[PDB]
Amino acid sequence: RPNHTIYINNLNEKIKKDELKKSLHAIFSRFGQILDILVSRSLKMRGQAFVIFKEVSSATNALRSMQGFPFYDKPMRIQYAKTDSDIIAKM
RNA sequence: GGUCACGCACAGGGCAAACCAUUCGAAAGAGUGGGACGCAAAGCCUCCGGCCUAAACCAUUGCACUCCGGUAGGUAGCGGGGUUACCGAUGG
Ligand SMILES: [Mg+2]
Ligand SMILES: [Mg+2]
Ligand SMILES: [Mg+2]
Repeated sequence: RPNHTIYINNLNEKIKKDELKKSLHAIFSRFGQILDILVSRSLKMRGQAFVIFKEVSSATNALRSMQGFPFYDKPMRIQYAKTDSDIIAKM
């Protein structure tokens, strides 16, 4: 169940990619070092974000701390990622 | 000479990237002036593919790590295709 990556759902789609990453970064750095923040404004990936943490305990901490946090008008819907990939476990 | 091509020239020359100033645009970018990296159509046209933008509207609650909604705008100096044209190697 737990993961290095957290899947943030239900984001304000009107925000630019530039600012969205920057804001999420300013929000989620409180919990540990972030490897990357993936954000895409494609039809399939709109209103979604992946924060990849250095540590899983950091991810668990951020999820449990900021569930339903009012963020650009809307509460974030955080849940662990299904699979991590990137540069986590070999791939 | 005309036509279809061709660019190893000749001659008249033409256009003008980056950058800068300025204007319009939400942006990509375009216009004008300066300026030349290049260009045998770097004249012109978004019909076909690519790539860039995303303010508005419509749709989407979507689990990605190749990249991708509609819509609209841009690139003709990203290809293709359409169309117009100067010179003419005893030129093919
Ligand atoms: Mg960080
Ligand atoms: Mg000029
Ligand atoms: Mg045009």
